[PDB]
Amino acid sequence: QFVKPYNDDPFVGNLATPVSTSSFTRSFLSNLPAYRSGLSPLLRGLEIGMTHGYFLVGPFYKLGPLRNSDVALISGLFSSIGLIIILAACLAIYGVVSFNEDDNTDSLQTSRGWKQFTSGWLVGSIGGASFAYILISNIVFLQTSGLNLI
Amino acid sequence: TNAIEEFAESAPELASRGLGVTTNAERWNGRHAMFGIFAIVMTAYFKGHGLIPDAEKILDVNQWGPLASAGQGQGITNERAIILIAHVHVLVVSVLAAFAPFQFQDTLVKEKGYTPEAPAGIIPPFKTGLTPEAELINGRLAMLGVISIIMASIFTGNSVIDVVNLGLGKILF
Amino acid sequence: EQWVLNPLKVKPVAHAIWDPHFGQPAVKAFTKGGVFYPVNIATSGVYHWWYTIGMRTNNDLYAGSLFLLFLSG
Amino acid sequence: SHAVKVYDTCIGCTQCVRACPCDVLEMVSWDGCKAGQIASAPRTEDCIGCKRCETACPTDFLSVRVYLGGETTRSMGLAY
Amino acid sequence: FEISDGVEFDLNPLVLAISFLGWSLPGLLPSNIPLYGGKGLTTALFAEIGEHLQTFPAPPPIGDPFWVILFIWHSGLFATMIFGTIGYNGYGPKSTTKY
Amino acid sequence: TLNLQIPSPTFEGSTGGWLRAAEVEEKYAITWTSGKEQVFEMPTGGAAIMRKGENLLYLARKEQCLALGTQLKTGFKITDYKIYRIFPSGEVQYLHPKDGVFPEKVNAGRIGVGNVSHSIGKNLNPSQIKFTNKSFN
Amino acid sequence: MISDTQIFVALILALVSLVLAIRLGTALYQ
Amino acid sequence: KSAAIPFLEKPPMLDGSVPGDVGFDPLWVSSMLPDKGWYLFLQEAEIKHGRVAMLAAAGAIVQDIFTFPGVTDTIGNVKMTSAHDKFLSMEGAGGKVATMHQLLLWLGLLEVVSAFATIQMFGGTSSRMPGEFGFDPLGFGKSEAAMKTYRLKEVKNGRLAMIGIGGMVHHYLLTGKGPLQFLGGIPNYKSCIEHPASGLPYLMKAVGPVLPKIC
Amino acid sequence: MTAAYLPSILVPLIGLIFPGFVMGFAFIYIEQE
Ligand code: CLA
Ligand code: CLA
Ligand code: CLA
Ligand SMILES: CC1=C(C#C/C(C)=C/C=C/C(C)=C/C=C/C=C(C)/C=C/C=C(\C)C#CC2=C(C)C[C@@H](O)CC2(C)C)C(C)(C)C[C@H](O)C1
Ligand SMILES: CC1=C(C#C/C(C)=C/C=C/C(C)=C/C=C/C=C(C)/C=C/C=C(\C)C#CC2=C(C)C[C@@H](O)CC2(C)C)C(C)(C)C[C@H](O)C1
Ligand SMILES: CC1=C(C#C/C(C)=C/C=C/C(C)=C/C=C/C=C(C)/C=C/C=C(C)/C=C/C2=C(C)CCCC2(C)C)C(C)(C)C[C@H](O)C1
Ligand SMILES: CC1=C(C#C/C(C)=C/C=C/C(C)=C/C=C/C=C(C)/C=C/C=C(C)/C=C/C2=C(C)CCCC2(C)C)C(C)(C)C[C@H](O)C1
Ligand SMILES: CC1=CCCC(C)(C)[C@H]1/C=C/C(C)=C/C=C/C(C)=C/C=C/C=C(C)/C=C/C=C(C)/C=C/C1=C(C)CCCC1(C)C
Ligand SMILES: CC1=CCCC(C)(C)[C@H]1/C=C/C(C)=C/C=C/C(C)=C/C=C/C=C(C)/C=C/C=C(C)/C=C/C1=C(C)CCCC1(C)C
Repeated sequence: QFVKPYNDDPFVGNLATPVSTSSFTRSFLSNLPAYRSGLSPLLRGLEIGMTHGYFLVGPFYKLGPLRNSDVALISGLFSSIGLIIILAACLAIYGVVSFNEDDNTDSLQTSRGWKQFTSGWLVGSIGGASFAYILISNIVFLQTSGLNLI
Repeated sequence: TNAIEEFAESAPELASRGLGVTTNAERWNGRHAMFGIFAIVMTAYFKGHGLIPDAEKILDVNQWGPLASAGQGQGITNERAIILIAHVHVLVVSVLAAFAPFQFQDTLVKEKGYTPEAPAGIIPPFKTGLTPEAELINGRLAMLGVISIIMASIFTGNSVIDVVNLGLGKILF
Repeated sequence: EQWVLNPLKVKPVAHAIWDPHFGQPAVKAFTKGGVFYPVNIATSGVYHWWYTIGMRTNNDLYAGSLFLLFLSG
Repeated sequence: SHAVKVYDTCIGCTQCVRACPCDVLEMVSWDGCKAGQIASAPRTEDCIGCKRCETACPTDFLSVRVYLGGETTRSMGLAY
Repeated sequence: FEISDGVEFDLNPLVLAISFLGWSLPGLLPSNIPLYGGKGLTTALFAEIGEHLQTFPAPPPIGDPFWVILFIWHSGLFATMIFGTIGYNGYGPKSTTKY
Repeated sequence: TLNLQIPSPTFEGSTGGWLRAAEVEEKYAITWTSGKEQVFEMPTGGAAIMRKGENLLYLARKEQCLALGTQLKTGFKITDYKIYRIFPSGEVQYLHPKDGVFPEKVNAGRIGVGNVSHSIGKNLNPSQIKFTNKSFN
Repeated sequence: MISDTQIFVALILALVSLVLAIRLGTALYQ
Repeated sequence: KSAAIPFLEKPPMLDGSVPGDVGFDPLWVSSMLPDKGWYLFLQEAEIKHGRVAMLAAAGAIVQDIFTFPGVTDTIGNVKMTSAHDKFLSMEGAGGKVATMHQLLLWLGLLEVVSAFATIQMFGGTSSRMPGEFGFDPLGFGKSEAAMKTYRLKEVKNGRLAMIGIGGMVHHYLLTGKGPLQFLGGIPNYKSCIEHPASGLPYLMKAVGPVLPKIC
Repeated sequence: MTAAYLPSILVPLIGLIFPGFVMGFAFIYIEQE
């Protein structure tokens, strides 16, 4: 009843399941930036990088080598920036290798589309890391994970 | 022209994207060398006037990690660290410009079908102004000046900052 | 140069260590050569080899390295 | 693709053809064996290299030999 | 709401309410054991929630009856929720399959 | 020729079916007539019900198609199974029962490919075919 | 005891050898 | 083309229909995102910054003029950003006042609703124009021509206030003086008044070591 | 600028930059038509 063939195609290597083809799943996936409609590859990259560079600062800030120092947050931001640069390089090389120069009109599966996506991802990631750095440096609750209220 | 075409044949990957020995690479390196001569003059001024705080203080290894320790049991000075971070700022600007260039700006990596700029040759036309001829002339001059400054510093034994000061006539400090 | 004086007492150091992962305990533990920086102690015998050959100063070793670079070229 | 070859030793037993999971071997006419048939390998581009043909061969040294050569999607049996 | 590609699901919250009450009303059954105090499971959970809200930032210490009461109450609640959704969707008023 | 309107054996779905490589490179098909509604085993995994009449099935590999054909021929007694290969351009080609008769029995018209005129012992040595274009045959 | 000028001469010879190694690598790759 | 800068190409996005559009965008910021709603988002950002800046400038000046009854008794004689800092110093968990937190709460409700509005405008679903909140009780801009003239006036005064409030804040940080005082004293660095710390202390790091500290 | 700075200047280069650039260029070369 709940599990069925994918797209009514019994011989495709997939099954239609609640996790895979439910209404909530479809809405969530179709509203994520990687799939939302109307966004340019640049805007997709911007949103995704913003979201990712934010979470990156914390692990580095609170568990890095200079975590028990007075420069822990700056060190964390710096290490996030380095990782963001490495991942932007990965994105760029993947784009140049995978996508040939034929023009499919910026569909995120084109050379131009992926270039825009990686540029937006770099900008948004650096911006999000900086925003997280500002918020952590200025709010005590984030520097102590709530152990200021104790 | 012959060297440019031969390089285009030898290394199609770099030349097609504008990297390697190309007019675009010449222009970019001239830009960076001019900015670098300016940076050397500015650091000469700051060091001479003592504007760099705690210049001779050795960074603490306990605070700044093992990275604050230099090669031979030495410590990096606050002045070196400050200048390095000043360079880090422009390096991040560089990465952002390369990956996400301004719409109007020149791009570091050129497209596959881009048309290479005409090789100027011995000297571009002396088009005085904020022109692409003046830019190339001054970039070539700045690169040659960087090489000459380093060579003078090594030969005469003076520092690079000392040589820049001597050449400018000790106006900086 | 300080090994050619008391070769039976001084440990020969191969090269300096620069690892940004070392703690202060490790830097101290690897400063055994009386050189004031962490080092590796050579196990190849190049010290004894060169001393027997006739190398006495660091300039001799440097000139040898220059010549071998020229020969590689 | 793998290079599959047949030799004069064929006796026309056809077991090589029947053992092939793909359709690479087929029986053709011949006069060198009592059965009057010899194995042939027209669709060698579909060969995967399992050597089931080699296993199902009754002649002292095999009449059918598979020499594994360049690999392709079909040779590697990649459904993806 | 589609639970799958084309399968619809009611997702009635009254099922949740009924299952919650079905597990919680029996939970009122008091016990004089130290864990419950004198009270039942649901009442003990409410009391612990209030007591540890009074001391908000500090968590209930390991060994506090709060953790055991929480675990038991939620185990029973989730069991009753599963059974209630099964009853409402398979044995309910509009089910098709004879279960 | 292949008719793309033949129904399919009412399979319930699986994760062993074809993938993007089928849409990009090659997708094989098998068609066969069944006298009744039996239960057979998919080459990808699971059970399926074949229909009374013609049945068309899509797979990713010729070996899967031929394994299904062998199952039909041995387990059941269906031997009218035809195998095709489809490219993204719509270039459906015909492969099994290539000449209309199975390869296990000789048929007039075939040409011997890859046949050699000696025993394996008569092969040349790599030293003899080195720096030359000769073949070890 | 080894001066920076000496280390720099060594680096220059190393760079010349690197250039020649790139040349040989090209000629071998052909 | 750019009228503003007669020697530079107008950016493609600057058609000139937008009020206050004199072709000034040397960095082609309007063209940074290919999405249609990017320029509208930029216009709304300009309007919002101009409005906040206009209110901030008026507040600095009026705070110099007079202060509400009792605020002196509560926060002392602190002025400008130091007043914000003082209120926040008293707004702790064991604190009595919640001035800045109340302001943030209400303005944040307004701002989340405005965030939804600007999202809808950016996506093109809504016909709202940048900076249009439907606030026009006196109906000054009901006429479209009047609306256009008033939009240009609002953007111009908003830009001027954006510059002016930054000037005021930096003058206060340097000299411990509000706008009207700083205007009065010209050799201000002679009559500089004490000022509490900014609350962002690191930003004045280079003022003394690298920069001159005429005081 | 002394030779004692050369380890701190070079080890990060030789160990993070040279490998990164080599890996990127080799990736582009190996996956290229
Ligand atoms: C041999 C070369 C090499 C070098 C020079 C370093 C250097 C470093 N490693 Mg180590 N590392 C190496 C190999 C190396 N690693 C390998 C092979 C591994 C795999 C096992 C690791 C795994 C590893 C881990 C898991 C960690 C380190 C960390 C560190 C840092 C030392 C501790 C500290 O306080 O810094 C930290 C203080 C900082 C301020 C970090 C700033 C780093 C900047 C941003 C680097 C610039 C990156 C650059 C822009 C990227 C260019 C990409 C291009 C090549 C394509 C330092 C950056 C620690 C760290 O914090 O790293 C971030 C750490 O947690 N390394
Ligand atoms: C314009 C100049 C200005 C500057 C430079 C500062 C600077 C500062 N303020 Mg702020 N502040 C300003 C204006 C300014 N303020 C104004 C006009 C107000 C009145 C509204 C306030 C009210 C205010 C308060 C109440 C507090 C500060 C604090 C601070 C400090 C930390 C800020 C920070 O890290 O933010 C980083 C965080 C943000 C920029 C905002 C985060 C937004 C999140 C991510 C979104 C959450 C959405 C949420 C669902 C909203 C629902 C609605 C809700 C309101 C009900 C810092 C000194 C804090 C402090 O401790 O100062 C000593 C503090 O508690 N400020
Ligand atoms: C092949 C011999 C060899 C080896 C194994 C090493 C090893 C080392 N050197 Mg190097 N070095 C060499 C020759 C060699 N060196 C020579 C000839 C010179 C004089 C120009 C130097 C000058 C030098 C300096 C100044 C420093 C090092 C440092 C180091 C250490 C880190 C790597 C580095 O920064 O390299 C950097 C090396 C260079 C910039 C130039 C030399 C590069 C050589 C010639 C490459 C030869 C490649 C080889 C022949 C073939 C590669 C095989 C392939 C399969 C990969 C490490 C212990 C650093 C350190 O931290 O030491 C503790 C350091 O500060 N070396
Ligand atoms: C300074 C600085 C910085 C910097 C920088 C940068 C980017 C510096 C870049 C410097 C560069 C690229 C220098 C290149 C020099 C080339 C020379 C001298 C070629 C000479 C050729 C000759 C003589 C010839 C010739 C020939 C002759 C005779 C005739 C011909 O027919 C044949 C032939 C070709 C053989 C940065 C940005 C890092 C910041 C830092 O704070 C400071
Ligand atoms: C929208 C709307 C309405 C409304 C409304 C409202 C409430 C409108 C409010 C408008 C306001 C408050 C506008 C304020 C503009 C302030 C400026 C331009 C300040 C410039 C300062 C400068 C240049 C400066 C400076 C300075 C510096 C740098 C340093 C100082 O030492 C010196 C100095 C002072 C010279 C109404 C009610 C009509 C109803 C309508 O239906 C809807
Ligand atoms: C201001 C500014 C900036 C800028 C900038 C710019 C545009 C900076 C430009 C800098 C330039 C063009 C520097 C040139 C230096 C040339 C030298 C030292 C030549 C030596 C020649 C020799 C020794 C020749 C010798 C020769 C002679 C005499 C005769 C023949 C033989 C030989 C002996 C070899 C930025 C970008 C940083 C931004 C900033 O916000 C604003
Ligand atoms: C409350 C608070 C604080 C705060 C605060 C606040 C409210 C700080 C506000 C700061 C502001 C508004 C700064 C503005 C700077 C504007 C500049 C530099 C404009 C340059 C314009 C130029 C160059 C124009 C050029 C112009 C252009 C473009 C084109 C041609 C014409 C020309 C004239 C050339 C703190 C920080 C103290 C912290 C504290 O804990 C809490
Ligand atoms: C799945 C599930 C189960 C249980 C409940 C739970 C909530 C945990 C849930 C999981 C939730 C998760 C995983 C939440 C994670 C949230 C994350 C990673 C949010 C990230 C938010 C990022 C933000 C704001 C970034 C802000 C960035 C800004 C302004 C950047 C601005 C800038 C940019 C972009 C470029 C130029 C510079 C400038 C202007 C600074
Ligand atoms: C020091 C100094 C003084 C003043 C002026 C100056 C600007 C020059 C300044 C700066 C100098 C600088 C930056 C020098 C840089 C030194 C460098 C890059 C040294 C590196 C040398 C590397 C070497 C040998 C590598 C040798 C590798 C070899 C054989 C590899 C062999 C091969 C392999 C592995 C594959 C097949 C091909 C081949 C060639 C057989």
